[PDB]
Parts: sequence; structure tokens; C-alpha cells
Amino acid sequence: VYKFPKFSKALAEDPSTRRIWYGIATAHDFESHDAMTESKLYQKIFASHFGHIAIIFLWTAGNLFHVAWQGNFEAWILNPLKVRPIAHAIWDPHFGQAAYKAFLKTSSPANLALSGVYEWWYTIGMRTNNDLYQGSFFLILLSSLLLFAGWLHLQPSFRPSLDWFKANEYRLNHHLSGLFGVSSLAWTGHLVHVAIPESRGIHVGWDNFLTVLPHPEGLTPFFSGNWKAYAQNPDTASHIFGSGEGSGTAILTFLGGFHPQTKSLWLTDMAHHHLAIAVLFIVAGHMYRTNWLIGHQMKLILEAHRPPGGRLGIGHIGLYETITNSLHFQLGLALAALGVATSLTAQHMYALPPYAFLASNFPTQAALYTHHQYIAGFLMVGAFAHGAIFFVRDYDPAVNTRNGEKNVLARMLEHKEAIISHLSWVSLFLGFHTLGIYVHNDVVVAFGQPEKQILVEPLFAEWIQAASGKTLYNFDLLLASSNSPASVASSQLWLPGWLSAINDGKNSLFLPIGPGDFLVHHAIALGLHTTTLILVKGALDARGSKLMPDKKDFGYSFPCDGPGRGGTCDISAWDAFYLAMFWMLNTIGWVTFYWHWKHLTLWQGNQVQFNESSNYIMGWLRDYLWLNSSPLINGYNPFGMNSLSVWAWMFLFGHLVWATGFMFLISWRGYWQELIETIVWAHERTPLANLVRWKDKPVALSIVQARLVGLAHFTIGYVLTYAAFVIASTIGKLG
Amino acid sequence: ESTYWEGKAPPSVVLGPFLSKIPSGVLGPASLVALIVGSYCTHESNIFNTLTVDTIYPAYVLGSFLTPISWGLHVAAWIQKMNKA
Amino acid sequence: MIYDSQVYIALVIAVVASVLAIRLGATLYN
Amino acid sequence: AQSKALPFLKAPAKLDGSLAGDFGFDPMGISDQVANLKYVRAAELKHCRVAMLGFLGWVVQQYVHLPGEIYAESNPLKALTSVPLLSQIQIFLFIGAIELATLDQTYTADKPWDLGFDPLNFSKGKSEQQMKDLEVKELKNGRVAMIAIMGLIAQTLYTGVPLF
Amino acid sequence: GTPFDTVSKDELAVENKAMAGKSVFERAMADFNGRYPAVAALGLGPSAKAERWNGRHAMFGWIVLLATGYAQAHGLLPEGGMDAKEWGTWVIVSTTNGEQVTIPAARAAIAIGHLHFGAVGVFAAYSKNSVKDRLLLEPGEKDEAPAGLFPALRPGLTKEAEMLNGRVAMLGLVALVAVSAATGQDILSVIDQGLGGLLLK
Amino acid sequence: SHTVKIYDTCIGCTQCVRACPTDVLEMVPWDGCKAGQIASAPRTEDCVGCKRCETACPTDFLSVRVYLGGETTRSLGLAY
Amino acid sequence: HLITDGRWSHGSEFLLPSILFLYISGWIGWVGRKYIRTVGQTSNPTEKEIIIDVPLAISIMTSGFLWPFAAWQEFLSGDLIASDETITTSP
Ligand code: CLA
Ligand code: CLA
Ligand code: CLA
Ligand SMILES: CC(/C=C/C=C(C)/C=C/[C@@]12O[C@]1(C)C[C@@H](O)CC2(C)C)=C\C=C\C=C(C)\C=C\C=C(C)\C=C\[C@@]12O[C@]1(C)C[C@@H](O)CC2(C)C
Ligand SMILES: CC(/C=C/C=C(C)/C=C/[C@@]12O[C@]1(C)C[C@@H](O)CC2(C)C)=C\C=C\C=C(C)\C=C\C=C(C)\C=C\[C@@]12O[C@]1(C)C[C@@H](O)CC2(C)C
Ligand SMILES: CC(/C=C/C=C(C)/C=C/[C@@]12O[C@]1(C)C[C@@H](O)CC2(C)C)=C\C=C\C=C(C)\C=C\C=C(C)\C=C\[C@@]12O[C@]1(C)C[C@@H](O)CC2(C)C
Ligand SMILES: CC1=C(/C=C/C(C)=C/C=C/C(C)=C/C=C/C=C(C)/C=C/C=C(C)/C=C/C2=C(C)CCCC2(C)C)C(C)(C)CCC1
Ligand code: SF4
Repeated sequence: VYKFPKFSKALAEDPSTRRIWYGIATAHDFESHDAMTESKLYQKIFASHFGHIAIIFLWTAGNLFHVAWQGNFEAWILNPLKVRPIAHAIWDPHFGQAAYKAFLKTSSPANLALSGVYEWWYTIGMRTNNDLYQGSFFLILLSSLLLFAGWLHLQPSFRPSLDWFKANEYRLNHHLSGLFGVSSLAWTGHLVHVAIPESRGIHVGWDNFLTVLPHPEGLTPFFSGNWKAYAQNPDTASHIFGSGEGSGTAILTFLGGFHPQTKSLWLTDMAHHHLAIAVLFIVAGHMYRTNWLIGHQMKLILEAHRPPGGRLGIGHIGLYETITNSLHFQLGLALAALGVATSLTAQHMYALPPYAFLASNFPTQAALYTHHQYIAGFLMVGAFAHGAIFFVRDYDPAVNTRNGEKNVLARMLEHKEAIISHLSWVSLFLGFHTLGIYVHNDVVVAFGQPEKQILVEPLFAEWIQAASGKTLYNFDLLLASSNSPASVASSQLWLPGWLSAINDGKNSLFLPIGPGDFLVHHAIALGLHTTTLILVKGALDARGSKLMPDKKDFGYSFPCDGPGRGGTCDISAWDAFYLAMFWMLNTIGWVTFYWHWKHLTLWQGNQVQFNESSNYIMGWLRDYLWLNSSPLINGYNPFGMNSLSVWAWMFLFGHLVWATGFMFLISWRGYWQELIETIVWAHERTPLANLVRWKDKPVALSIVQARLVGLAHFTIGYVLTYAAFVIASTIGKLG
Repeated sequence: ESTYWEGKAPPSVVLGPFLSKIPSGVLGPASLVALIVGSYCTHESNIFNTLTVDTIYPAYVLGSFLTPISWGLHVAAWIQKMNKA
Repeated sequence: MIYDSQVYIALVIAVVASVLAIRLGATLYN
Repeated sequence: AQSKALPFLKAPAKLDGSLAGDFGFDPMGISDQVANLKYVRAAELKHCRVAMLGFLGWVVQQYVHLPGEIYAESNPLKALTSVPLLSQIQIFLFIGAIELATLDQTYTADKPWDLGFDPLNFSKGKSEQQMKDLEVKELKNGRVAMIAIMGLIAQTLYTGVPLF
Repeated sequence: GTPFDTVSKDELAVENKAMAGKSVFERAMADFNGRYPAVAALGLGPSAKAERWNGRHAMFGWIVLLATGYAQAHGLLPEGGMDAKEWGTWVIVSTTNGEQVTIPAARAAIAIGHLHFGAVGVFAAYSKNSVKDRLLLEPGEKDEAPAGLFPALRPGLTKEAEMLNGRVAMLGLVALVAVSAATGQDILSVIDQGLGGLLLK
Repeated sequence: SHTVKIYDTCIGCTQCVRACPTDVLEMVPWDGCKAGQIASAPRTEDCVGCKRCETACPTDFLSVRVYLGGETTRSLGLAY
Repeated sequence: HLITDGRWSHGSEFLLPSILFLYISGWIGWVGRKYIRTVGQTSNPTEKEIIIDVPLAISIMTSGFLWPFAAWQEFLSGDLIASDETITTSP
């Protein structure tokens, strides 16, 4: 009953099971630990970062090793459009003979790989199960490096100080230039040297790379300035990927669009992209000042940025010390940027597939988009939660105020009511009218008169599609016109490739849109606005409100303030995160439902099914869920089973976890404490069991813990059931 | 130091210890010349003549970079003029 | 197909990475 | 000014006096980040010793070989692959056995480079000035060897001629 | 970089004078015990108790390897594979083309024998109050003192004799595995070569 | 044990003391209000955190404030 | 399909219904606000909200046809917006 929460003496003195539960959930909140200083905080965070990167590299190495050992990578190379990639083998003693037979792939039961790693590794120039093994070996070596570094930087003479940790200019210069630019430069080097010849049949391994010229002229044009030579003779339109037939000699080109065979971006396009990004980031990494008297001091930049007329208060004067001294502000900024970035990855890796033969891998396309959108929602909610935490525990009004006037951040708490009221107005506006149009379509179609539907053509979005060259909406605007200056400017660089790809019905590049797209985009906007409303309200109201003008004195996460003053359930800022998680899950569900139904109709060919039935709710319920759930639920029946049996089991498992979350959310404490007391009496008053007694007094889960557990069940069930549905439906419908 | 300002124009220290000492009568015309040169270089590399692999012309490219710069030069020119410089 | 030697040495190297992990874990304290 | 190697720069604060071989050569100011010069000196001396041994092995393998056939490769970089993995793993295990105790030793001691290796007692009876002179000799020779062994590796990777 | 100190003066390493002399074995033992208590106090790790137990197991296993070689040579060690219909799909190793290669029956029998011995060990582990030599160290008990480079030359059924023989057997197993890995033959093939041919005859 | 603080906005109306179910609060002499009394929290080890004390507080934003903290068998209301 | 980009050619699909709704909803909001502000200066403002003063309610409701003009005659006089008597939370 002691010594487990070593970091908290208050918990270690708890005589109940709450100590164990809270010991887990407070282990990473280093700022709240006993005998805590800032130096130890930054050093522990640094070591934890090292361990985390080691974990990531070990996970990647495991994926590589299991593809190399139990996969069919080599067979998939020779026939990427017919051979289904294998993730890893299965050894489960609970299998019957039927399950073994159904999951049997080649030599052993195995799982199909939906991560798209086969296409990614094939694109970057891997052709052998020994190339994957080398990658796994190297990644385990890197993990060992990172673990050694993490141990080393906790040693006495190697523990960095607060000044080093808060040295913003040095870290920015190095991160930008070194990390981004130099990693892009090295990736361009690999892309060219290995990937470009490997796509043309020439093997460039760790033996013949110092003697195989990536370009026939060989670094002469680069120093000579004749950089056009690297773009001459690109890959033809009859080039077979991985073979020298119809190949070229160029290494950096503009082509635009996709490879005619793999239906993916040109490797020479991506090498040029990464070279340009490398140059730009290396240049941008010299901005801030270091030991050589030139550069920028960001404190001065922030302080000097006050509009002269005066509408942002005193400007950004106090922001430097605010961000530097707070790890939650930086964490929130990083999480918001990462969420936007992974939303970008999801939205671009389906419209512009970058890996060979990934466009025809429909289950992996759906899985990748869903995975990245869910990660995006999680990251955004985390960014807002950490902003709220910064408000609660790191924000100092004195730093952000100069002689009564407030800086740009402190002024966000002055018109907080205006911000929240207008977020509420936008949410109500969008919800009222999107639901009104959807229900109008529902009722009108149900009454057998679909012509009375309200169908709004998304002209604004179709205008953008025409601006990028789509000649489908008869707009003749910028790139849909051959005479506009936008078209004449790039008529010789990348329009022929771009136009040939955007004006193609088999791509996902700028999918044609209609009224259903309009309505679902408005639903998405409503979801985004409502999630933002909840999170922003929790962040701004974190330090106090009218119901609790001292909420900052109770911390970020507390159960309530009691039944007084009318009742104060879910009044903390943590509860705002807890409520906004449901809205994030709902919004990501809407986004992924829209994407998956649109792409299922596109792949099956019945795009008229979406364009007609997507305007009313029953259309969704009947033609997406009810229609495509048939293959999934018949993964096992009283007659047999298929390789989709695991997905049906996961479907039911997700439903069960969802409803257990419903348990933990609807039923609150107090009802579970008295029942536990009855159980305690029963155990204490029964023979043959009195010999065994608990060391920690069994008590009901706390209010905040119960909310967390219900949210965890809700989210896990949500994710599992939707993953099972999307994967099984795609597999069982599209062969 | 103290780049923070509340008057009509920021102090000349915000321009760095290279632009803080340029007379406004030098920065102004220099900014206008740089803007004109950059606009002409952009309109000669593109717009008037369509771009091609064989026609990149580092002068026009480097030139075009004077347009973004021009913005900074005339901002500094105004700052110097308002600070009696 | 990878050999027994390839898998065995990868397992041995994985063990070394495990001993480095507990050293980091124990250094981050109980 | 205070740098002897770069007579024009002033050396950094941590480059002074003791720690023989101190010629004020730290233009990039790397010593400003390390808490002390103990670990960096240990690493420099380990590199110096390994590079001396590497240069000696390069030349000897160029001219002298073991009686067996597996050691008949003249090119050291080609011998890196021709030699059986058993010999190389034995060498690596020996080095790691030497390295783990010194791993415990280096991160905490005042003289991490002092491994107590003096079987012939070349330092017993030597005065402080003579000991410092010996340390300077070792550091010089090691730096020259490091440059030389890197040059040999580069010229073998670029021309295939392992020597001259 | 220059206007500040990367490492604070208050956080600096101090040389541990408590390990002066203290040959690498003593230093390693002390470092392990200080760094990992509650597993060192149990006798686990680089400890004399663990060394003695592992030596006993290595000697018994040299006996077991000899017995296995004899059984393989003398027509024992049942033939074929396990019945998947009888023992489920967990005994299936691979399916090449329409035939299920299962775990060899000989491997199953050897695993059952090893299970017998391991069960005996587990009983002795959870029988601490009735066994002569316990598996772990009692709280308070102190680990027998390391024997050193060469244990005392005391012939017979002595602690030093068992210690020396356990070290020899463990080194023999290490050498056997090293020879098998380096040369590439089976473990039993290496034992057969190292016995002239008198085992697999 | 939870933390209970009393603030000088106390008007000495005694409603907090007579609402405490575990005898944590008591009325002590004072000279900052008409009643000449102020609430005190000398037995916070018995505080259970039910916050009945501040449900009976008539002052604007409370004069008795309960800050939940470390848990104890007394503060958890455990009869077992 | 409805063309709601703003062009007057398809103006009867969205724009004219938009104007009609804006008029009606502004009428409703104006009469509600006027009733709230009118019974807010009586002895029992809360009583007149559950028990509507039907005479005054009818008087105000039929006066909402000038809500666009009334709104841009009360905003000019500063009677439409409160300034600093509005309450704010602690931060
Ligand atoms: C060149 C030198 C260099 C390099 C390579 C690094 C590299 C790193 N440092 Mg680091 N650091 C440096 C110098 C350097 N540092 C210096 C000088 C200091 C002292 C001032 C620090 C102080 C420091 C601290 C205190 C910490 C790090 C950490 C890290 C790691 C970050 C985690 C990671 O793996 O990210 C990998 C990231 C990438 C490979 C790139 C990310 C790609 C992004 C997401 C895509 C963005 C593209 C685009 C913009 C998207 C938007 C679209 C656009 C249209 C807008 C990383 C390994 C952290 C860590 O984990 O420590 C172990 C940490 O806590 N460093
Ligand atoms: C790199 C990103 C990052 C980082 C560094 C942190 C770091 C931190 N967060 Mg944070 N957070 C993040 C992302 C991040 N978070 C995101 C994305 C969200 C939104 C979901 C949040 C939401 C959040 C909240 C709401 C809170 C924190 C808190 C904290 C602090 C303490 C964490 C703690 O106690 O962990 C405790 C760890 C756990 C309780 C483990 C939970 C594990 C979950 C339930 C998943 C495990 C189930 C698993 C999937 C099983 C699968 C089931 C199977 C059947 C399939 C710490 C500073 C807390 C704090 O006090 O901050 C000051 C706090 O209240 N964060
Ligand atoms: C009739 C008077 C009236 C007026 C002028 C307003 C005006 C406003 N409300 Mg509002 N509101 C009202 C009644 C009114 N409301 C009522 C009765 C409710 C309870 C359901 C709300 C609930 C409400 C919420 C939840 C929100 C607003 C918001 C707003 C603002 C933006 C407009 C909006 O979103 O409409 C919202 C309108 C509704 C949700 C529907 C109102 C219900 C009916 C139609 C109004 C009642 C008519 C009344 C009985 C007429 C009697 C008068 C007669 C006796 C003479 C704006 C200041 C939003 C805001 O703060 O943005 C700045 C916001 O988030 N209001
Ligand atoms: C090996 C060496 C010193 C070895 C000393 C040892 C082991 C001493 C060990 C001991 O003292 C201790 C530690 C402790 C004592 O109690 C015991 C002993 C055992 C006695 C120095 C080498 C020092 C080696 C040096 C300085 C080498 C310099 C090399 C140069 C300049 C080469 C240049 C070229 O190779 C290139 C670059 C390119 C080629 O093509 C052309 C040429 C010209 C050939
Ligand atoms: C070689 C070895 C350890 C070598 C350790 C070394 C060099 C350590 C060196 C260092 O510490 C120093 C000096 C100083 C430190 O600062 C640094 C390092 C470098 C760390 C252990 C072998 C250890 C070998 C062991 C433990 C062998 C155990 C064998 C057993 C138990 C037998 C099992 C069987 O009987 C069964 C169970 C069933 C039968 O069928 C099969 C068999 C296998 C026969
Ligand atoms: C001790 C041993 C076996 C002991 C067995 C015992 C006690 C059995 C006891 C029994 O009660 C049981 C358990 C069960 C009963 O039913 C049977 C009996 C019999 C009653 C095997 C050692 C086996 C020991 C072996 C195989 C040793 C191999 C050593 C090698 C190869 C050494 C090589 C080197 O020496 C060189 C060549 C050069 C050096 O410089 C380097 C190195 C590498 C050190
Ligand atoms: C709470 C809080 C927080 C947080 C916050 C957040 C989380 C936010 C988010 C945010 C976000 C998330 C934002 C976003 C943004 C975005 C943007 C801003 C965008 C932009 C874009 C653009 C501008 C584009 C443009 C264009 C176009 C459109 C076309 C193409 C081309 C171009 C480029 C021109 C913090 C921590 C900080 C602090 C405290 C408070
Ligand atoms: S919680 Fe409020 S009421 Fe319950 S005891 Fe402590 S003070 Fe008295």
C-alpha cells in the first residue's frame, strides 16, 4: 500500500485501490510530482523523448523484420496488382481446422498487410527480403543508440541545464536547417542514388553505390550550373516500374500528375521536391541569432510587433517569456501543427498517391485515410487540452500585461464571451440548417417525390476544381482555359502531366462533387465548429467563470465544485476535453464515412448511388452501412467462416466496448460505492474466504477516473468497430 | 534595445545595425528601384515569356527575389523617415 | 527466405537493445 | 591571441594550461557546451590510440600476412569482407569486454583516459615534465594517425590503391 | 553555446573512490547490487547462488544431451509428427502444398521430459522450507562469497568441487554452442565429433 | 485529508457549522463582522469533502472553501 | 439543383427566400427584444414573461414591420448595444 506512487506521497498514503488507479494516470504528469524542480523536469522529459524515439524505431524494425520473414514481399514485387501483401504469420492455439484453412496464405496462416508498407518500401527501392532485414538491423542499432543517449543524458556530467533547454534560437536553427533541410537532402540523395535506378532496373546497393553514377554526366552539371541536364530524358509513358524498359536518365524533373503504370507520383518529381525543400529549409535555418553576431533575437521580433493604430493591445511583448517558461504552450502548438500535418497527409495521400500500385490497394487506402484522420482528431484535441492546461497552471497575467494594457494573448480572455458566443452561434446555425436540409430530403424522398429535394450545387468548391484545370463544370476559369496567364506560364513545365491527371475519371485527384458533397462538407464544418467551441470554451473558462470564479485554484482536472449553486457537474477544463472527445470522434466518423462511401462508389463504379442517396440520411444508413455491412457480418455464420471472421469478431468487440463505455458514462459513482460496500460485507462475513483479505480497501472509481474509463471504452470501441467495418466492407465488396 | 514601441513609428533599432544607419533618402529610391527590377525580372522570366527548362536565367530568379525584398526596404525607408533619418 | 543465422543475430541484437532499455528504464528511476 | 594553433583567435575559456596538447584549437567553441574536458579528452585519446593501431595494421597487412589463406587479402577494405565473420566477431567481443568496464569508468572518473595500462612501466620514475611530454607525444602522433587513417580509407574507397 | 552553461555546475560527476582496487568482478558485482537492489537481495543476477544453480543445471544438461544423443542413435526417439487432428492446429508448423507439416513427435517427447524436470524444479522453488538448498536468498541471508578465478582445490563432494564442475560444464556448453554456430553443424553432431564417434554409433 | 479555508467575507451566520456532517467546522470569536464570530476548520482530518458547508454559505462567492486533496479512510467515508 | 453562388439569374432559389426569411426573423427578434426591454422597466419584470401582457405584446408585434428601420435608428442613437454594465467572469 506504499512505495508504488514513488512520485506522490499523497497517493502512497491512500488506503484504498484508488492509489493504484491514480498511480498509473499521474505517472507522466512530472510537474505534479513530489520534490520536483524544473531542471529535473526537462531532463526527465529529454530522456523520455529518447526512449520514445527508440520505441518508434523498434516498432518500424519489427514491421520490417516481419515482412522480411513471414511476408510475401518478393512475390509481390513480380505481381503487385494480384498478389495481396502479407503482414505477419499467425500462430493461435485456439484456431480450428476451418480457421487455419481460411487464414492460410502460402505456408502458414497470415494477416494481409493494410499498412501499405509493401508499396512504400517498393517505391523507395527495396526488392529483396534481405533489404528489409538490413533495414530492421539498422533500425535496432538506431534504437540502441537512442536508448544509450537517453541513459547518458541522465548522468551527472551530461545532464543539460535549463538555459540549454530554453535556448530557442539554437534549437530552431538546428531543427529547421539540420533536421528538416539536411534530412530532406539525405532523402534526395537516397531517392536519386538508390530509388531512381531501382525503378529503372539498375540495382544500387551498399556495394556498388560509390561506382554507379546516379546520372551519366555525374555531378558535372551541378558544379557547372547546367542544372537542366538532370531533367533531360525523363521516364517515358511506357516505362515499366522496376524495369529498364522505357526508362530514362533524368533524376530531377517537373512532370506533374502520375506515373502511367503505377498511377503514382514520379520518383524524379519527389526527388526534385525534396531537394527544393532541403534548400529552402537549410536557408531558413540561418534566421535566428547564435554565437556569431548575426541572426534574429525572437524576443525583439515579438516585442516590436504591435500595430501602431492599436488593435492587438500592446502586441506580443510578453509572449516570449510566456512560451519559453511553459511546456504546455509549446506542446499545444506542436500538437496543433502535427494534427494539421497529418490531416494534410490523409487528404493528399489519397488524391496524390505517392507510392507505386498503392492506388489499386483499396483496403489499404481506406485504412490509411481513416488512421491518419483519427490521429489528426486526437492530436487536435490534445493541442486544445494542453492549451487549457497552460491556462490553468502556466499562464501568468502579470507577464502578459504592461501598465494595465494586455498583450495579444491576455486579450483573448477579455472577449472570451464574444468568442464563445460566436462559436455557439456558428455551431447552432450549421447544425440547424444542415439537419433541416437533411431531414427535408429524408421526408421528401420518403414520400416518393425526390424532385422536391433541396440540392445545392457546391459551386464554390467546383470553382476551385476548375481553377486547377478540371474541365468538368464548364467554368473556363484559370487552368480550364488555355489562354489564361496561369496556363501559358506553366504550359511547358507541369500542366501536361497535371491536366492529364486531374481530368481523369479513374483518379481520386479532385473527385467530382455534387449536392451530397455540399451537405456532408457542411456537416463536417458543423462538427469542426462544435469541437472547437467545446475546446475553446474549456480553455478560456479554465481559469474561472461565473459559476466558479476560482477554478484555477482547483487545477486542470477536478471532479466538480459540489451540488451547490445549482449544481457543478463537469465544470473543470478536463471535462471540456472529455466532452469534446465525443464530438471529435463524431466529426472524424462523419469525415471517414464520407470518404469511404465516396471511394466505395468510385471503385465499384456506381458513383450514381452516392450522388443520389447521399443527400438524405436514410440514403446513408441504407446504402453505406446496411449495404456494405453484409460481407462483414458474414465472416462466420452457422454454416462456415471466411478470412473476414476476425473482422466480424472485432466488430462485435467494438460494439461491446462501446456499450461498456455507456455503462461507465451513464451510471455515476455513489451507486457503485454502496454496492462495493455490500460486496465488502459479504467477503468479510463468509467462512473459508475470511482467510484472504485485501491490503487496499476496495472503493469505487473516482468521478474523473470513471469519466476517463468511459471515454476510453467509448473511443476504443468506436475505433475498433469502424476499422473492422471499413476493412471488411472494402475487402468483401471489391474482391 | 527595447524594440517595443507605442508611438507613431518604431525606433530605428528594429531595422538592425545595418539598416539603422541608412538615410531614408537612400532606402526609399533603393526600395523603388528594387521593386521595379524585381517586377520586371518576374515578368521577363514568366508572363511575357513562358518558362521552359532551357530558360531559367538566375538573374531573373535572383532578381525576382528583390520583389519580396523591396517590401522590406521600403518598410525600413518609412521607419527611417519617421525617425528623422 | 532469411536464414537461421540472420534471425538469430537479429534476436541477439534485440536482446542488447533490451538491456539498454532497462538501463534507461531504471535510470528514469522506480 | 591565446590560441597557438590559430594565433589570431582567442581560445575558449576551458582551453588553458593543463591537459597537455592544449594548443587553443577550438574555433567552433565545442568545449563551451561540455561540462568538463575529461570526456572529450577520453574520446580523443581513444580515437588516437585506435587510429595508431589502425595505421600500423594497414601498413603491416599491406606487407605482412598470417600463414593462413583467409588472411591473404592485401586490401584492408577487401579483407574486411574476405576475413571470416568468426575472427571479426572475436575481435569485437574482445573489444566489448575491454569496453564495458571502461564504460563504467569513463563517465565518472577524473581521468577517464587513464586505463591503468602500463605493463612495461614506461611511466614509473618519470617526472611530471617528462610525463606531460609523453602525453603530448601521444596526442600528436594520434592526431596525425587519425588524419592518416582517414586518408587511407578515403584513397582506398576512391582509387582502390590501399597505400601510396 | 556561449552566453550560458549547457551543464550546471551543481550537476557534475564525482569519481567513486569506494571502488579503488576492486578487480572488475568485484566492481561489477558491487555495481549490479547497488544499482539493482531487491533482485540482488534475492540472489538473482551475477551472484554465487545463481552461478551454483546454473552450474548444477549445466552439468545435468550435459547428461541430458548425452542421453538425447544415445536415444537418437539407438532407435529410440519416436518417428513422424504429431497428429493435428488429435492435438489441434497449434501443432501444425507449415502447409507446403496440401500437406500439413507438424511438430515432430520426437520434439514433443523431449519437451515432455524437459517439462518433467522443469516441474521438479518449480516444486523445489515453491518448497523452500523443505529443501536443503533454496533457489533464492532469504531476506538477511548473504550471498556466498565468490569463489574467484580458481576455486579451492578440494576434491570430493565439496562446495568447491561442485562449483568448479558447474563452471566447467557451463563453459563447455558455451564452447559447444560457439562451435556449432561457427562451423554450422548440429549440436549433437558437434558432440559426436567431440566424442570421436562413440555417441552416434 | 482535504483542505478547508475560511475567508474574511464570513458573516458568522453559522450555517456552515450546523451543516457539517463530520464536525469539522466550528464558530470562534472574531471582530470582523456584526455577529462577532467567524467559522474555523480545526478538525479537517474528519473532513469528508461532501461540500455541504459551502452549499449553506450565503456570502457571494463563499467564505468557506473546500479543496480536495489526499484521501484517507476518514475522508473517503469508508465504514470498512 | 440550386444555384446559390449569388447570381440574380437563379435569384428565386436562394436569394429571394433569403430576403424573406431575414425580414421575418428580424421581425420576430425585434418584437421579442422590444417586449423584453419594455416589461424590463416595470415593477415585476419576471411575472410579465410567464404571463404575457397580451395588449402590449400585440402592440409590439405589429410594430415589427419597420425592424430594419428601427434597428438602424437605435444603433445610431447608441441604444442598441450595452458598453460596460455587462458582467464578465473573473479572468
Ligand atoms: C542538426 C542538429 C540537430 C538535429 C538533427 C536534432 C534532431 C532532433 N532533436 Mg534536437 N537539438 C539541437 C540540434 C539538433 N536536433 C540543438 C542544437 C539543441 C539545443 C538548442 C537541441 C535540443 C533538443 C531538445 C531539447 C529536444 C530535441 C529533440 C530532437 C528530436 C526530435 C524528435 C524527432 O525524432 O523528430 C523527428 C522529426 C523529423 C524527422 C521531421 C519531422 C517532419 C515534419 C513533421 C513535417 C513537416 C513538413 C511540413 C512543414 C508540414 C506542413 C505543411 C506545409 C504546407 C505548412 C530530433 C531527433 C527532442 C527529442 O526527442 O529528444 C530526444 C527534444 O526533446 N532537441
Ligand atoms: C506528444 C503528445 C502528448 C504529450 C507529450 C502529452 C503529455 C501529457 N499529457 Mg496529454 N494529450 C495528448 C498528447 C500528449 N500528452 C493528446 C493527443 C490528448 C487528447 C486525447 C491529450 C489529453 C490529455 C489530458 C486530458 C490530460 C493530459 C495530461 C498530460 C500530462 C500527464 C500525462 C499522464 O498522466 O498520462 C497518464 C496516462 C494514462 C492515463 C494512460 C492512458 C492510456 C489510454 C487509456 C490508452 C490505453 C488503452 C489502449 C489503447 C488499449 C487498447 C485496447 C485493446 C482492446 C485494443 C503530460 C504532460 C494530463 C495532465 O494533467 O496534464 C497536465 C491530463 O489531464 N493530456
Ligand atoms: C425572441 C428574442 C430573442 C432574440 C432577439 C435573440 C437574439 C439572439 N440570440 Mg437567442 N434565444 C432566445 C430568444 C431570443 N434570442 C430564446 C427564447 C432562447 C432559448 C431557446 C434563445 C437561445 C439562444 C442560444 C442558445 C443562443 C442564442 C443566440 C442569440 C444571438 C444570435 C442569434 C441566434 O443564434 O439566434 C438564436 C435563436 C434561437 C436558438 C431560437 C430562439 C427561439 C425563439 C424563436 C425565440 C423566442 C420568441 C419569443 C417567444 C417571442 C416572444 C415575444 C412576444 C411576447 C412579443 C442573438 C443575440 C446565440 C448567441 O449567443 O450568439 C451571439 C446562441 O448561442 N440564443
Ligand atoms: C603505432 C603507434 C604507437 C604505438 C605504441 C604502442 C602500441 C605502445 C604501447 C605501450 O606504451 C604503452 C601504451 C604502455 C607501455 O607500458 C606498454 C607498451 C605496449 C609499450 C603510433 C603510430 C603513429 C602513426 C602515425 C603518426 C602515422 C602517420 C601516418 C602518415 C603521416 C601517413 C601518411 C600516408 O598514409 C597516407 C596519409 C596516404 C598514403 O598513401 C601515403 C602515406 C604518406 C603513407
Ligand atoms: C560465458 C558467460 C558469461 C561471460 C561474462 C563475461 C565475459 C563478463 C564480463 C564482464 O563482467 C566483466 C568481466 C566486467 C564487467 O564490468 C564487464 C563485463 C564485460 C560485462 C556466461 C555463460 C553462461 C552459460 C550458462 C548460464 C549455461 C547454462 C546452461 C544450462 C542452465 C543448461 C541447460 C540444459 O540442461 C538443460 C536445462 C536441458 C538440456 O536438454 C539442455 C541444456 C542446455 C544442456
Ligand atoms: C562437468 C560436466 C558434467 C557433469 C555431470 C554431472 C556432475 C552429472 C551428475 C549425475 O547426477 C546426474 C546429474 C544424473 C545422474 O543420473 C548421472 C550422474 C552422473 C550421477 C560436464 C563438463 C563439460 C565440460 C566441457 C565440455 C568443457 C569444454 C571446454 C573446452 C572446449 C575448453 C576450451 C578451452 O580450453 C581450451 C581448449 C583453450 C583455452 O585457452 C580456452 C578454452 C576455450 C577455455
Ligand atoms: C487553446 C490555446 C492554444 C492552442 C490553440 C490551438 C490548438 C489552435 C489551433 C489552431 C489551428 C489549427 C489553426 C489553423 C490554422 C490554419 C491556417 C491559418 C491555414 C492557412 C492556410 C492558408 C493561408 C492557405 C492559403 C492558400 C490557399 C487557400 C490556396 C493554396 C495556396 C495558399 C497557400 C495561398 C495554445 C496552446 C496555442 C496556447 C493557449 C491557448
Ligand atoms: S466537507 Fe464541507 S461539510 Fe463535509 S465536513 Fe468538510 S467542511 Fe464540513
